[PDB]
Amino acid sequence: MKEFYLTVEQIGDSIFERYIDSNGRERTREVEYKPSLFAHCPESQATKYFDIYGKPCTRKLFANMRDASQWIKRMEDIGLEALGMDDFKLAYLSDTYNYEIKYDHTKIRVANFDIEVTSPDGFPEPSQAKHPIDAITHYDSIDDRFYVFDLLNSPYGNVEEWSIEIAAKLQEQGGDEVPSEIIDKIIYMPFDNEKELLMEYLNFWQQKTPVILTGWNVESFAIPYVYNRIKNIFGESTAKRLSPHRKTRVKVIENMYGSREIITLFGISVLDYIDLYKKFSFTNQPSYSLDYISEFELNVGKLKYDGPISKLRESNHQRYISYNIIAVYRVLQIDAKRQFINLSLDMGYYAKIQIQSVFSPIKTWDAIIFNSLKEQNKVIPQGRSHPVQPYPGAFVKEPIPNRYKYVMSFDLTSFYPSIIRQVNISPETIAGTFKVAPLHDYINAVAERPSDVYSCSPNGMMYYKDRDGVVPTEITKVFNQRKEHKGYMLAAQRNGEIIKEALHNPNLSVDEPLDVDYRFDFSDEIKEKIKKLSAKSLNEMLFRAQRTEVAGMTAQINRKLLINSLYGALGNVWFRYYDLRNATAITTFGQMALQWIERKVNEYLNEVCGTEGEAFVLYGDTDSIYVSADKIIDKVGESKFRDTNHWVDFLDKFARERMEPAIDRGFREMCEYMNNKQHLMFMDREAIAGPPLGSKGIGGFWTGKKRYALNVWDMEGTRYAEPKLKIMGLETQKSSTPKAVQKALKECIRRMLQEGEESLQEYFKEFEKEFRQLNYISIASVSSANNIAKYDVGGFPGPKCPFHIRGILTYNRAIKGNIDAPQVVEGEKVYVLPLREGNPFGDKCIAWPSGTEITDLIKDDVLHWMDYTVLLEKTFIKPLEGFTSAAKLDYEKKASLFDMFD
DNA sequence: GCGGACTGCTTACC
Ligand SMILES: Cc1cn([C@H]2C[C@H](O)[C@@H](COP(=O)(O)OP(=O)(O)OP(=O)(O)O)O2)c(=O)[nH]c1=O
Ligand SMILES: [Ca+2]
Ligand SMILES: [Ca+2]
Ligand SMILES: [Ca+2]
Ligand SMILES: [Ca+2]
Ligand SMILES: [Ca+2]
Ligand SMILES: [Ca+2]
Ligand code: NA
Ligand code: NA
Repeated sequence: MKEFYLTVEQIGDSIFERYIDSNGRERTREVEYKPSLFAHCPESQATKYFDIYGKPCTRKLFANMRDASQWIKRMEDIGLEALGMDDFKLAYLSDTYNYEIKYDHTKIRVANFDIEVTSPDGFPEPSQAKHPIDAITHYDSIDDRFYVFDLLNSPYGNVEEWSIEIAAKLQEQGGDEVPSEIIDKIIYMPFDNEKELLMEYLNFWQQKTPVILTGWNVESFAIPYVYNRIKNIFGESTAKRLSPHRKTRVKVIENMYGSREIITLFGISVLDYIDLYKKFSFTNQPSYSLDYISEFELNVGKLKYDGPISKLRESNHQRYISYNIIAVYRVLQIDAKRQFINLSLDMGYYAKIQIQSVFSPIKTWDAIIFNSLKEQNKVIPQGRSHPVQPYPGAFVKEPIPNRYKYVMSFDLTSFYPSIIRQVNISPETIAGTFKVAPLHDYINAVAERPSDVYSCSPNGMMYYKDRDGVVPTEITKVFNQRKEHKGYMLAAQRNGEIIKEALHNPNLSVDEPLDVDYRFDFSDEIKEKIKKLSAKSLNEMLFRAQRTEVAGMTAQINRKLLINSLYGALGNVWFRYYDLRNATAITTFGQMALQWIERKVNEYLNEVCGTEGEAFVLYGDTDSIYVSADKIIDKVGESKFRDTNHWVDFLDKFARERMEPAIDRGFREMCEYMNNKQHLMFMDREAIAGPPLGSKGIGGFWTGKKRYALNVWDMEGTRYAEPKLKIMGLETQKSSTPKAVQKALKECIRRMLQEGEESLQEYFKEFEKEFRQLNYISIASVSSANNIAKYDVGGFPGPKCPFHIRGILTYNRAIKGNIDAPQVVEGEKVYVLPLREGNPFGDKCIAWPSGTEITDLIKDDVLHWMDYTVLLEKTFIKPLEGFTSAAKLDYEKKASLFDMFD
C-alpha cells in the first residue's frame, strides 16, 4: 500500500511526523524541512512559477523554517508581498504526499478514554488537579480492548476490587449491566496507590500512543486533569510524556475567577467528541451530558445511582467503575452510528491537514486550494489584513399569515455552490465589472444584458467563461461526493418506508433478516420477500435501514456544510481568498435567481390554470418556493380522486412532467441573460402537502418568515407510510421549549392540519386539565447561560438581567455555602422554572443545570412553588395563540347565542 | 399601573 501520515508538528526548525510506512508499521521521522517561499520577479526572468494572476515569481529555498519566517517579516517591512504557503506543516504534507491519500483506518490508533476524580470540594478543577484520579478506562482501537485502571486505595476511601461477574449481571440482579459484547474485551488492573496507577498509565500510553484522541469533554476535563495531576506529582518533565515528542503547550484562558487551561499535546490529534457532535450532528440539545446524548442517540437507559457522585466510589465502587467503562463505550456506540471520526479522517486526508483542523473549514479550504494550485505550478497569494464589512445575503419573501390547504415546494440543488460553478466565480477568474441596474430590473428582465463576452452576476462582476477556476473546480469535486452519499441516504429512506409498510402485515414465522445493501433501492425480488417476513426480521431491518440512512446523512450533510462554508469563507477576513466582490456575486445572483423564478412560475401557472393575476408562490427563502396548489386541484375537482394517495400521485406527476420543465426553461433563459458558463440551476420538487382526503384538516399554515407547518405526504421521491409533519421555526422545534410542551404543541398542530378545529379543542381542553401532573423536568424551559457574572451584583440581578440569569442567581442563593451541591457552569444550559409570588426563594424564577435533577436540598421546595399557570400561559398558550390566529382558528370554543340553550 | 419602541439574548432557518 501507499504510505500515509498520522500527525505532523512543527518544532523550531524541525518537523515531527508520525506515519504509517509502505509495510504498515507506525514510525516517527524528524525532518529539517527546507521550505520554499516566493517573490515577484521581472517578466524577463524566466521561471516556472506564477501567481494566480499570472505574474512571474522566483522560488526561494530556505536553510530552515525560522529563516523563512524572518524573511516574511522582512518583506513586510519593505512593503513587498511574500507569496507561498506560510503554514509549513501543510507544505510538508503537500510535498511528502504528492498524491491522493488512500489510508487504512485499522492502522490508525484511535483512543477513547474517560477518567474519574472523587471530590468533596465540588467539581475538581483540572488546573488545580488537587484530587486523586481514582479510575481510568482507556479504549484502544488497535487492540480493541478496554483498559481499566482502578484505584483501590485513596485518602477518600479504600475499596475492594471490581467484579466483572457482577458488572455483567442485570441491574435487576444487583448487577451493573455492562454490555456483554465488551465483557471479554475488558482488561482490568487494580492499583495499591495513585503513583503506581499514573506511572503504569504513562508506560501504557507510550506503548500504545494514540494518534486520534477522543472521548466526552476530554479536551476540557480529562486531558488537562491527567496532565496537571501528573505534573503536580511527578513534575512537568514526566507530565510531558503524554506527548510523543515530549512537547506540550499550556494556553491560558483563566476566565475571570478560577483558571482554565488549554493543554496541547504535540504529536497527537485531539478530537473531543462533544466538539465533533456540536459541529456535525446538526442538532441543538437542551443538555450535553453524555447521559442525555446517549439516551437521545442510542435510546438507552440513564445510568442510575442513588447518592451524589462525590460519594459513589465509597458507597458503590463496583458500580463506579462499571459506569466509567460504560461511558467510554457509549461514545464508541454513538460514533458507530454517527461516524464523525470516519468523516474527520476523510476530510483530513482529502485536504492534507492535521486531522484536528477539520473543525476549521478555512484551514481545510486553504489546504485544498493550495494543493490544487501547487499541481499547476502556481503560487498562492499572501494573507492580507482586512477590515470587517457588513454585506447582505439571501432574500426572504414576507408571507401572508394564513392557512394553506394544498402546497407544493421546490428547491435548488446545492444553491450557492451551483452559483459558483455556473458563474465560474473564483479569485483568478475575475474579468472585470459593469454598471449595474437596480436588482429588480434584472429580475424583471427589463435591464440590458450585462455582457456578451463574460459570465456575469447582477452585483456587477464579470468572470471568464473559458478559464477554469480553482474554486469552481475544487467545490465541484466535493459536491460530487455529496451527491453520491445523499443518493445512498435517500435510498435507505425509501427502503425505510418499504419496511414500515411491510410492518402492517407481519408474517408469523421464524426467519432471519435478509442480506441486502440498504444504500441501494430494493429489487423486486427483495420487495416480494419483505411482505413475507416476521416482525423479528422486519424491525431488525428497519434498524439497519435507518443506521444506513444516518451514516449517509453524516456523509452528505457535512460535505454540504464544507462547500457552503467555502462561500462563507469568501466573506471572512481571515481567508486567504477573502473577496466581497465574489461573496456578493454569489448572494446577489442568488437573490435574482429566486425572485426571477418566482415570476416565471407565476406566469406558467396563471395561464395553464386559467385565472391570470393570482399569486401562486406564497413563500420563499433563499432558494425555495412554496406553491399554492389549490387551483391546480380545483381544475380537476377533488371528487375525481380515489384516496389521498391518488392526488398526491397526481401532483407528483404534475410537478415532475409539467412544472419542472417550465422551471428549467426559466433558468435556461436566465443563464443566457447573464451569459453564464454553465446552466446549473436545478430546481427539483421538494414536498407535497395537504390534508388527508375528505377530512377537516387545514393542511398547512404560515405565521410569518421562517415559521410554518405542513402535513407532508411525499418528500423528494420518498412516499411516507404515514403523513409526516413538516414544522419549521415553530416552538416545537426549539430546544428552549420544554419537552412536554413540544409534544403538546405538536399534537395540537397535527390535529390542526389533519383533523380540524374540533379535534384541536378536544385535545386542548384535556391538556389544560392534566397539565399540572407533568414531571417538572418535562415542563421546564431551557436556555444557555452566558455572562452570569456580568449580571451578578452582590448575589442579586444587576440592571437588564435576563430572565434565566435571574433564575441562576436565585439558585446560587438557595444553595449558598453548601458544597457538593451542583454549580451552574458559565456557558452551559440550564432548566428554568417560574415561581409563584411569596415563595421562599424571593424571586420570579429559578434555574439549575440542564440534564440534571435539581438538588434535593431545595427540590421539594421548588416543586411546591412552581407557577403552573405562568408556565401554561408563556410556554404553551401564547405560542398556540400564534398558530391558531394565523390559520384563523380557535383552540377554545367561542361564546355564541346558542349557549343560551341546554 | 401599563402598552409601545428599543435593546440584549437566545435560537431558529437559509
Ligand atoms: C444551510 C445553509 C445554507 N446556506 C446557504 C447556501 C445554500 O446553497 C443556500 C441553501 O441551502 P439549502 O437550500 O438549505 O441546502 P443547499 O441548497 O445548500 O443544498 P441542498 O438544498 O441540495 O440540500 O443557503 C449557507 O450558507 N449555510 C448553511 O448552513
Ligand atoms: Ca464519570
Ligand atoms: Ca434493565
Ligand atoms: Ca504496590
Ligand atoms: Ca436547496
Ligand atoms: Ca432550502
Ligand atoms: Ca429538474
Ligand atoms: Na471543548
Ligand atoms: Na406481510
